[PDB]
Amino acid sequence: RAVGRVADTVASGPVNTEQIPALTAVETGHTSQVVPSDTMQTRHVINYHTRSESSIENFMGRAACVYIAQYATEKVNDELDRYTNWEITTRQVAQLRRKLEMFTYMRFDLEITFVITSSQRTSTTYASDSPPLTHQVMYVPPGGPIPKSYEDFAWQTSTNPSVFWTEGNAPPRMSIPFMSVGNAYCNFYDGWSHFSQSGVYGYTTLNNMGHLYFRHVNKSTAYPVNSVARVYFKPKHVKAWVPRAPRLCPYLKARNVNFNVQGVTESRNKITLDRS
Amino acid sequence: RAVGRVADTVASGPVNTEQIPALTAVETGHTSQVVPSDTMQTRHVINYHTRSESSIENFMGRAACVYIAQYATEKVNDELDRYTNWEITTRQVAQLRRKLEMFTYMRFDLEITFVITSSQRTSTTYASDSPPLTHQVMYVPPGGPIPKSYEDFAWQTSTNPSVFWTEGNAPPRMSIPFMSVGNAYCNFYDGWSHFSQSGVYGYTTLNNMGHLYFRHVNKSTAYPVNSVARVYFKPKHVKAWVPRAPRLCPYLKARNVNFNVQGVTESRNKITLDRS
Amino acid sequence: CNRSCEVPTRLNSASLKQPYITQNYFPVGTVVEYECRPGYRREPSLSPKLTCLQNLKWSTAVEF
Amino acid sequence: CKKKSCPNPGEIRNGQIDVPGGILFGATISFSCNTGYKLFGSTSSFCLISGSSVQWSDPLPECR
Amino acid sequence: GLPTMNTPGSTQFLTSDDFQSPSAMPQFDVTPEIQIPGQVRNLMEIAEVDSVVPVNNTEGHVNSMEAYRIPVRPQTSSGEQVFGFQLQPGHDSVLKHTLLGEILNYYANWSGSMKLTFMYCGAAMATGKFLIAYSPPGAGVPGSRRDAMLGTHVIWDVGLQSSCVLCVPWISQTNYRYVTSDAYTDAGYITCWYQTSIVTPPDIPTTSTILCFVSACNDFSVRLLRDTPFITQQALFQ
Amino acid sequence: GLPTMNTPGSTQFLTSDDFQSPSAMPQFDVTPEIQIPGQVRNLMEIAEVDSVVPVNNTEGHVNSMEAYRIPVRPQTSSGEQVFGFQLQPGHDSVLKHTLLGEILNYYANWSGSMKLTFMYCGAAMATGKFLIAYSPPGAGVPGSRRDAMLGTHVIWDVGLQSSCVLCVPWISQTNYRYVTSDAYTDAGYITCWYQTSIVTPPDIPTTSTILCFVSACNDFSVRLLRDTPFITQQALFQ
Amino acid sequence: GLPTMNTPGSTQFLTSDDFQSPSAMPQFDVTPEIQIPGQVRNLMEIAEVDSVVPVNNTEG
Amino acid sequence: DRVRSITLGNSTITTQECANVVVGYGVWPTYLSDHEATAVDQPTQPDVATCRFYTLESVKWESSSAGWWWKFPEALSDMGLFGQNMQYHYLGRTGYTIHVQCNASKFHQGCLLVVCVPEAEMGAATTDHAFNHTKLSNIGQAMEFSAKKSTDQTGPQTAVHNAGMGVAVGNLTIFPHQWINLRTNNSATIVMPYINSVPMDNMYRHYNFTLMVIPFAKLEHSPQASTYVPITVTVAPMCAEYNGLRLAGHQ
Amino acid sequence: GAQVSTQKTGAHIIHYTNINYYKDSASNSLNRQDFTQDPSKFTEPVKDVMIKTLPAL
Amino acid sequence: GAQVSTQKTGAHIIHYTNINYYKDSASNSLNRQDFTQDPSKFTEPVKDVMIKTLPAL
Ligand SMILES: CCCCCCCCCCCCC/C=C/[C@H](O)[C@H](N)CO
Ligand SMILES: CCCCCCCCCCCCC/C=C/[C@H](O)[C@H](N)CO
Repeated sequence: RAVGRVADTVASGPVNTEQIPALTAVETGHTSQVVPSDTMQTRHVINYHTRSESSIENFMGRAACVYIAQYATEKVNDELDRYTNWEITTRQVAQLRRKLEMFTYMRFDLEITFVITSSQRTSTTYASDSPPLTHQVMYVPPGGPIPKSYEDFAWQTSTNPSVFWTEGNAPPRMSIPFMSVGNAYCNFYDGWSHFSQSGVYGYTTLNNMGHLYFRHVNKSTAYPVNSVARVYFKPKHVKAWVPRAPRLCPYLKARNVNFNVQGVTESRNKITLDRS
Repeated sequence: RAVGRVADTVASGPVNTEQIPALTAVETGHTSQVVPSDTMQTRHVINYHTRSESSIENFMGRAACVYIAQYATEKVNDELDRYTNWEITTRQVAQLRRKLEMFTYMRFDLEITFVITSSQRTSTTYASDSPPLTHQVMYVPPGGPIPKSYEDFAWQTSTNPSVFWTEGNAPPRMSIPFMSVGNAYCNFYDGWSHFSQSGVYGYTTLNNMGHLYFRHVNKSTAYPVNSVARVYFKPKHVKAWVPRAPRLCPYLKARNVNFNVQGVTESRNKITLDRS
Repeated sequence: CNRSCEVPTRLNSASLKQPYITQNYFPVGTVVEYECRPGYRREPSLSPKLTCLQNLKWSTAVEF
Repeated sequence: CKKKSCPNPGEIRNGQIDVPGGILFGATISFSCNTGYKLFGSTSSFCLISGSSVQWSDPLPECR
Repeated sequence: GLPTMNTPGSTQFLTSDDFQSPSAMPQFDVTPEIQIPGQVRNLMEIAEVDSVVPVNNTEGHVNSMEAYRIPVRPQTSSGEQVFGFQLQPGHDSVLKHTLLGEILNYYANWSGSMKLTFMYCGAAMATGKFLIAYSPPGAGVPGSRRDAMLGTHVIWDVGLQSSCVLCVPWISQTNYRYVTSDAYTDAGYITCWYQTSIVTPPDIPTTSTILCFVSACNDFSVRLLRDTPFITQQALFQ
Repeated sequence: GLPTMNTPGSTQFLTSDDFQSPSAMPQFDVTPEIQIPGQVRNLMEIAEVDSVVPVNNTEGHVNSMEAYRIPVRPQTSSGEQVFGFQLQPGHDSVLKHTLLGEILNYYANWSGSMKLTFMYCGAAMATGKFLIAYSPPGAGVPGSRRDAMLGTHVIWDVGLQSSCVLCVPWISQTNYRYVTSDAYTDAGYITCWYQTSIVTPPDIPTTSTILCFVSACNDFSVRLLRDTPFITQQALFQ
Repeated sequence: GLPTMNTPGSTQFLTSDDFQSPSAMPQFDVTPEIQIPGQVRNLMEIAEVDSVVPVNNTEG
Repeated sequence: DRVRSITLGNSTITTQECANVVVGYGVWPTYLSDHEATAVDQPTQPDVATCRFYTLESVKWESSSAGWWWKFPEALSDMGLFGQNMQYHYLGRTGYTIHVQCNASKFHQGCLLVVCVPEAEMGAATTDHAFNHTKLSNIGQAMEFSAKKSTDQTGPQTAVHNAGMGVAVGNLTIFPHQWINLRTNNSATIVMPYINSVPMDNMYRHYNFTLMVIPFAKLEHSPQASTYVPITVTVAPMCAEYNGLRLAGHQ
Repeated sequence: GAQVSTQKTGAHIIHYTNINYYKDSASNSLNRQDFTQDPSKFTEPVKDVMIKTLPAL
Repeated sequence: GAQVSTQKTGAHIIHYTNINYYKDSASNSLNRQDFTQDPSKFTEPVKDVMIKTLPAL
């Protein structure tokens, strides 16, 4: 049979024998391998069912949003500055974070897509003729010189990779290799950061992947416009090791694994059933 | 001769024989195979006429609209919300529905096209500078988490397929495999939904293909704009089984086969004709 | 009450009979009957009647 | 909080109970009788709140 | 990169093209096929199958089963007309709403000959003879049996075999004829005349019934897809 | 240059495509792999592994370890019901939150049979017999042991081997069944009845515990990826 | 995808070019040709044929 | 010749004016192979105990008649071990042999269309009203089309010129059919294989097909002739097998 | 792996080229070139064969 | 240097073509066609083998 093709059921007959395929011991920590043709009479069906949609490349290989980066053209505060930043971490959304905490160690190549959607800010009037705005996305490695403000010559992208995008076109895409220093992306790091067992606890000390700085290249606009940059990670060529139990309780913090307690499942009213 | 090439008429002569190709019996339920050269004298013509435009791939293989999805940028009601939905069914238009109820069981791969046309809502004034709006079309499978509102993190497309589209470009296209759980798309299901012969009657219980959620990615507009999203299904690699009689009376409901009665055909004044 | 259908469709070879032509309130499940213009003749195979559906839309009006 | 289950509708002797939307709160069911049978009671039922628990709005027909 | 240049026709949505398009569920395992009986590979397979034609439409008989019933009775003078209609298998009121009518109305051209299979549904002791005639559209409608015997005709004798197939041939100056009729491609007239009479023994009722089925031969062909003028709508269905 | 023409589908972002894209760190030397133990190449490898199912959810026992404990005790009349739940391994409250529940809820279809492995966690001198039954969804819930002995069943005898595997087979008219339950693809009911009783020597407590594990066989398969309705959020995490 | 770059001349309608273009009736069966007499394959075939010239135009 | 004899189970049927046998869409009924099957259990296959000619009740051909429709297998639900294997099993897959028989005389006239329509989904009489499950198909009595349109509140549409489904009634001749023409024919027999998109399905919530008989040319005779001609249906399953034995249904 | 097949031309340079790009089979073009037909299931669904020249009864 | 492999089609013209353009390996397409699996690390992580028919104790 081909690869990824599930096994079929062989024929069976009415047995009366000293072989017990149904009796086992869970105390050995061994899951049973009972075919349905062991405990009853089955025919010979042929299963053409493939296990294609279960592999880690077919499972993780769908693009999921990880951040909503907001910036503007006229600074009103430091949450809506002329530029912005994003410390690179995949633990800020709730959908992709659960897919990556199903395995302990992963090793995946990435490809990043930005869906940047400007929208006009509310004001007294709105009538203006605006050229199509241009966005710059610079990736500062861990330790590089961050831009303290707009109109700063740290945005020169002398060695850091930077993408540019004039509005109306296709979204930008770039691919990223396996950027760790170990041999796998540790999703969980049960330990401290300093050697005297102190500092910060958990996977915060291992996530050192840099920053990601967004800005408008166009200098002015007659009436200001608030842009929204959404980042779409998608893993590929992925390996995964040591599967975890999937997380029950919903998240609280983007660096901790802090959680409230809840029940294991939804409660019914009685253990049995009643209908004739 | 080549495939799909209709047969030609052989030569014939003035017969006087005990062979009767014209007399038959319809009581046997057998359509006659009388060549025109059986009941008269014909020449030997050669027919080059191909049957190309009659095959199910050439017949069904033209894109037909199935829905008109309306949504806006400022909510006024729940029919023109900030988002919308569409329970996926091909029984809401009258043109493609009749082409699919000509066969009982079909098995076709699909390819979907969206023609999304925004149009400015009426107001006191209209002068504004608007960035090109971006649309998101998410396909929720049967059983997934639907977005209760805009600005909800169910739109994160963590695993569901989603397309994005900045206005001005070509329309989006994606292809869909044979998505059923049986072995054919049952257009007609003469039966009930529950085992005690109750519930809902007909093909409503078998159409479980999900939803399709549309929204504007751009957060605001200075003066609101009503978009119209039209969905264009087109079957391909199609098989068709057990042909039905084509439907006479026009439809009423998008889930029932309810209908008013009418005559079989248009009425004339007399059965014969009169002219010398 | 309070959810009325719109006016019935403008058919080029049909018109509304009295008293359906003057009123503008049609609930769901109401019926309207069609006599036609003084150039046309009734086709016997069809029924010249339209109903309001649940979603405030008239039924499919074929030419009568 | 999740929805409250109404009591089970049981069975109409010589009739048909349509439950197309479960028996939770706000769910609507329907009744009908067999061939040559008379329906004494309402055709459709609804689950509304009565104080603290959920009950059906009307009892079941016989049928007759 | 590679130097390209966009021809006219880019970024368009032609409603009747074919192009590859990226799948939304990649590596999806479709369910295995089974051998369902009754596969249609061609719309001409359905159009070669008989269907009873409602010849008796007059008048208001379409709202009953009296539409399909062509009545015959014992006559006083031979040579009278049983029925008659034009041969327009997509536009004439007799033939446009049958199984050869609903498939042909999806198209715009049609070629090839047809059949017209009859069936005497009278008593087993009755006896008749009929003359079914198809006349090409030159000289107009045949007025009597003497005018209709000159064209194509078939003398049907009613016996133990209770059916007779007039195969209306293909005589035309054009390779195709239009479905919705234009006067350039008019196709003819189909009549049927009392060849002798109906002769019955006593204690048998007078009014009988003849059923008429239409089909296509093995040289039929259709062309130029369009949309049928039979199923209309105003608003979407909900 | 080369004459091209853009098909429909250009300049779009399909969320589930695959395309080459230019790397942002070219000629980057990734770190060499090592043989870490415990590689997962497939999500069905995890779904073939046992996990104890919280059958005793009633009522408010989910906030303790009494959820997993199915209690058994010496009876006064045989044929009584131990536990019972519907067989919906992605939607039923017993089975949707286990290790076969959290992986199956990421999908929309599922095929293949399953297992239900038991474990008597009572005293070593006690003795019982049980009848675990899976009934297909035709006639409703089995009312007593006489109604449940007619379907699929396995008589588990408690001895030195302290486990018994009821392998719930795959009986369906459809090749796949939906995860979130629709009435077209309902899958059945799992019951368990006192076959004889629990018989104990003196000086042993009455209330015992049976642990129930669920797994998949080697013919399980899932399809049609979606997002789980278990982890929700309102705002971004900071 | 494949890296391309548009030359000058894209998205234009040159009135005298030749380019393939997607058909609107696919798998259409055109009608078979017949041998009609008098085929013209060239406009110079007509220009090699005589024609009487109006030399006496004067006047009116 | 014009004589044929069918023998299924312990019961046989002889005809002497028989036109032919219409074997569905060209398929003889067979068993489920090892590569089309889905259910992993072992099926029970009763050969003689089920596959035999169960005769229904004979309906009367009035002169003002319209037509009748049966709905299978639910019209065979209280006959023999068919109606007992249908209760104790979730699935079920079978083909049929339907023998409609009607003799009058050589002095009667009339013509029936005898058709087997796969999945004849029927429209409501009064719309926005779900009709009853016994106004479609009672267990043994057939059903009857009306002569005119129906105005019932919870029934199907029984105008016979629209065939119930909403199509033209003369266009039913693609479904495998015959005719009973009292001039020549006497009995019509159709061998219908198992037609469904799934290999096996439930037997109670799904009527796999629908046997409609419709008088096209009506029954007319002399007043001194026999004023009662009956129409009997004699349907036999073929190649039946069932799967998933549980307790008796069907709730 | 290129595929070269026959174009659709009339009956009294005639080729085309198809490269499948995507890895699935739902992402193919339409199969517009299958003209096989078998209408004897609907025209002749009988058990005993009936020759068109012999009487059917 | 072209690569021609098998498309994903159902089981009762079936090829595709992949040209890697960029010089790296992070710039490849997804590897959607690896269906190898070995679940005996999680189902049978035992030291002494246990036959399913013999008693485990
Ligand atoms: C021109 C812009 C290029 C942007 C380059 C950014 C590439 C860096 C992305 C790092 C990829 C790994 C992301 C981290 C995953 C972690 O291992 C786990 N989520 C642990 O939290
Ligand atoms: C990114 C958006 C992708 C959208 C994916 C939608 C694909 C689902 C479409 C289902 C295809 C079959 C449609 C149903 C046809 C039925 O069998 C008949 N019409 C019965 O009503």
